[PDB]
Amino acid sequence: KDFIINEQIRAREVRLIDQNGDQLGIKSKQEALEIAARRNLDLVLVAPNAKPPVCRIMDYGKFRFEQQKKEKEARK
RNA sequence: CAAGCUUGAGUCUCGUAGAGGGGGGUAGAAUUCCAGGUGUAGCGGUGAAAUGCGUAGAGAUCUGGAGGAAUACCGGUGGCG
Repeated sequence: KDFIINEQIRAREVRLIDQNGDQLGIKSKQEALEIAARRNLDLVLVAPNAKPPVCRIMDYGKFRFEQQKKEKEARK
């Protein structure tokens, strides 16, 4: 569920996937953070144990809200 | 029982203070909501949290509008009944 995002990420390099599924390739964490920032989105570590770790560009708050919404609705 | 008397009690005149009552108008602050601009990943809450809300862009900021409810300061062993 919970993913670490943005500056919480410690990986030197990550494989980057953008908000639409475009495979941006291997990028330094710094460049990945720049791309996320220019798009006003978050850099989310979706696959911490992949080699190299996989990050997805997305709105973390919107993603998390929808996930919690889904869980709650299906149980009431 | 009858006549009175004016101090009790009323009536008259002119003023005073008051959130006293009833009706009708109207005002500026705020909350919530609606519509937009800027902005971007959090907001919110607690002892700590989680539920909740936010990338269908929240919260924060600026703008316009709707609506209801109550009237900060004045304000006080102040006032009225």
